[PDB]
Amino acid sequence: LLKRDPLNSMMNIPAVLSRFAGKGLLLSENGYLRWYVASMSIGAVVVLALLMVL
Amino acid sequence: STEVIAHHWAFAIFLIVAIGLCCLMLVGGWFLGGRALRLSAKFYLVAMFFVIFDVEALYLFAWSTSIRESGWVGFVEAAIFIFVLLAGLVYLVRIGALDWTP
Amino acid sequence: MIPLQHGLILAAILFVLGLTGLVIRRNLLFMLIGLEIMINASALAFVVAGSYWGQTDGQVMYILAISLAAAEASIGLALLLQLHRRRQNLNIDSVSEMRG
Amino acid sequence: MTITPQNLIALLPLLIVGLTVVVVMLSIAWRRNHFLNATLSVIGLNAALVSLWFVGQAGAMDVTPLMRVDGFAMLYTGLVLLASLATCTFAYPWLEGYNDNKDEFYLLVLIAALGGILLANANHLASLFLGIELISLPLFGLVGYAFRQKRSLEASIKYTILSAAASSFLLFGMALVYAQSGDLSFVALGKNLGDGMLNEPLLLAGFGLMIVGLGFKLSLVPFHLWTPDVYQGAPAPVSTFLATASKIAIFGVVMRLFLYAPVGDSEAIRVVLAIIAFASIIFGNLMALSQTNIKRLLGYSSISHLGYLLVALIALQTGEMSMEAVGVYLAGYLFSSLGAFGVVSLMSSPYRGPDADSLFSYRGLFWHRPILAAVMTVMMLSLAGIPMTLGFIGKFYVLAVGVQAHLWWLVGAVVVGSAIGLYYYLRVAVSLYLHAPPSNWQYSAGGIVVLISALLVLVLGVWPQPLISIVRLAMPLM
Amino acid sequence: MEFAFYICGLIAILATLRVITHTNPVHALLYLIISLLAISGVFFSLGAYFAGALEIIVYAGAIMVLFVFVVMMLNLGGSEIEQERQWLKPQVWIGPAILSAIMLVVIVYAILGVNDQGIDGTPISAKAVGITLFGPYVLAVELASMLLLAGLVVAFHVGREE
Ligand SMILES: CCCCCCCCCCCCCCCCCC(=O)OC[C@H](COP(=O)(O)OCCN)OC(=O)CCCCCCCCCCCCCCCCC
Ligand SMILES: CCCCCCCCCCCCCCCCCCCC
Repeated sequence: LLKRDPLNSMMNIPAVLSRFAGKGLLLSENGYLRWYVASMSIGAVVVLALLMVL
Repeated sequence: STEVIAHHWAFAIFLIVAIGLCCLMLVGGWFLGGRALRLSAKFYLVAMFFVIFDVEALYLFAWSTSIRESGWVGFVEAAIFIFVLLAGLVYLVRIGALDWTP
Repeated sequence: MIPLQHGLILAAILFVLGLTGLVIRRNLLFMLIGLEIMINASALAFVVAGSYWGQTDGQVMYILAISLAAAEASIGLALLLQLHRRRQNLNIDSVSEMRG
Repeated sequence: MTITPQNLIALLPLLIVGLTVVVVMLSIAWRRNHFLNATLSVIGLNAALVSLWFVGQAGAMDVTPLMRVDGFAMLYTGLVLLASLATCTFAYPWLEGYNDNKDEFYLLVLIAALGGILLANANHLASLFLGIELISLPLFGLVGYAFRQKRSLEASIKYTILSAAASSFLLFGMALVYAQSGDLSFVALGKNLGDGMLNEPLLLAGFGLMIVGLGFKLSLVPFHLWTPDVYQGAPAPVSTFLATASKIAIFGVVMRLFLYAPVGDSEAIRVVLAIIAFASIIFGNLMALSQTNIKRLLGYSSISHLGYLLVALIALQTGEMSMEAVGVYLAGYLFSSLGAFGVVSLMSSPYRGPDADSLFSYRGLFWHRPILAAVMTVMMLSLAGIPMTLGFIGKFYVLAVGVQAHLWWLVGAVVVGSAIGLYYYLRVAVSLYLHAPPSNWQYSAGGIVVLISALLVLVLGVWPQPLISIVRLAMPLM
Repeated sequence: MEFAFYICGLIAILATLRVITHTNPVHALLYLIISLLAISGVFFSLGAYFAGALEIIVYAGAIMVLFVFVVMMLNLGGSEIEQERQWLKPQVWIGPAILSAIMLVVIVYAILGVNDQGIDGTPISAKAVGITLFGPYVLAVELASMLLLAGLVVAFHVGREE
């Protein structure tokens, strides 16, 4: 049951999550200028909303 | 006061009468009477040179109305500004950007 | 006689309209037009703020802002001409060769 | 404020760089000579760098309502001038293969250095805005200097559009701040408020829009998406300048803004910058995992390292060694990025035509370019924060500063992002040492520059006391 | 005086809204020039006489001339612009309009919570702008000349023909 070293896999889990999160974040780099402008405006909305909330 | 508001009324009347005059001139013209290559980049270059040197000219417009108040210090600053402007102009002339003939 | 918040609201409206025009238009020319609207709205806001305080710094910031507007318009239109020369179109979705 | 001749002594590097711009432009107008104009540009930059000593003899004071000169200004002027000199040195072998005009590059590098010096000495919103634009527009030219290349034209268009939008955001935010404050000086942003009324909504919104523009310029999340595309598309010396000098000058003026402003210690602004720094660290390390292109990898690296710097900036109002930490980290990151982008620039020089590739191909570099491979692996170890390198000294400073101010989320972010960085930097280094299937003194000068950067990183990693001593010596006006 | 401000501001907003939604570039630029004239009238209603003068001289008389010149040189006779009308589809513009309306709501909420004593509209002449421009703000003048030189060199290098 243990011959595949389960604790080693449990400690390899953060690398799997890091690879999946990096692949998910790389979808924002689609290379479209209009999306970059849109993301800048979205971040402006988020920053201003956070400043008004706090 | 009354003189400034009188001049404002006169200027407003001037603008509206001139605009209405041209508009009704076209209205009467349209209303009366019976009825039956490759664009070179030099034009963009000279237009952009006009834009840039017009902004530098705006700075000199601001300076020119207050020369006495700024003194010789303002004269030195404006001389540096004008020298940079003339160096840019000499550069544009010498690299052939302002030469139209081949 | 004119509230400061009214002039600032006008400038915010024009900035938001310029940003919307910059986002929703695929044509590079209308994106440059929206950029000009945004920077002119910011310059208008500086003029409003300077006229409220009675200071001359607002028109100075206007002058610097329109110097930036002139130079950025010059650079953007040169880039637009180069794109139209070497690709014969101005759709900005096609300029996406670098990604990931 | 008027200008005395001692104020002109404090104005010295700006004057020398401006006179260099004029002289180089007049020399181009005389005759297009690549070697003479490059020599004039580097002579002017060296003259400004050595005139920093005469500025230091003058003392710390204010030359204008706009400019304030002190040790802080001298330090970041020196960093900008070093980055500009390195950019010219890398640009000459790359420009030797450029069949079109070559000297406008040096003219634009000089103007961008002038903008960096203005941002170093800035004490005013007008000077901040003008320095940012004076940096940005020569970068519009330089990013697309090889506009016949498709990727370079793409990167130029993207950077021009996005930086114009960011400048509009910054300008509108400054206008709202000036509407609230009534003075554009850094020390008077929030001075009229008091007794818990610091979180005024218009002031906070203006600072938010300024933060949008600055975080575009600093490649901070979520204004980060341009960085790998622009870094990849730009010419390699342009990538060197854009990674080093622009980020250093803009972060210096942001440090001055958050140090002098009475609203810089606002809790809301601190929390917003903490969120931005956390996301910047994590995202810039996560997106560089699967990067097979060295330019995009270094772009995400820039995102993460600017996030670490932002962590050092958040603890500015609470701690006291934050300015020292930022100076040490900025020197380390300057030398690391100079070495890495210089190796990329040297292996991509000369410019082999607009219709061919501009790729680096880092695999098996040691078996034909061993010294460049050694420099590049030292740079990758330095960017990973590994000890015996100056990047570790910077990371240690950032962690000490964060621990001192109890910024525990940022400390955990630095640890996690450092581990992810370890993965991809080590992958690049072993790819350098795997197996794969010049001849002029300016290429030799570029190699000497990257080698001296590598030696500086190693020596100041095993002995960082001279750097700490010269950074603590650069105190601004308290 | 306030009537001039409100009328010119309304004209500027309406002309800008017509700019960002029009398909013909020439009509869009004409509406943009109208909006710039309206904003200049706003400047003249606030006492910033020099700002309005430069708004017509430079922004409406130099920059829009350059945009018009580029539109002429493109020879837009229906060159993949007029035929699409893709931005009028609600799936394209509804999202960004919602985002920009949220941003406008946040900015206006910030603006409405400021102390307002009103704008007196006292005319700040170009003499005062020239005094403060070549006094305290003169390094800004010299480095703005350098900025314009940078734009000149960049646009010449990019926009040649060869
Ligand atoms: C006792 C638990 C509580 C205390 C914890 C204290 C923290 C320190 C001690 C634990 C550290 C655990 C980190 C485990 C990392 C494993 C990395 C690894 O195995 O990398 C190898 C692997 C490359 O091999 P391969 O899978 O073939 O590649 C695929 C494509 N290259 O690489 C990959 O596939 C991609 C590698 C991505 C980057 C490395 C992973 C980083 C993950 C976050 C690091 C920080 C974790 C903090 C603690 C989390 C909980 C343990
Ligand atoms: C620890 C900081 C960096 C120190 C220097 C890193 C290495 C620099 C280059 C030294 C020479 C390396 C030689 C590698 C030979 C590999 C042979 C492999 C054979 C299978």
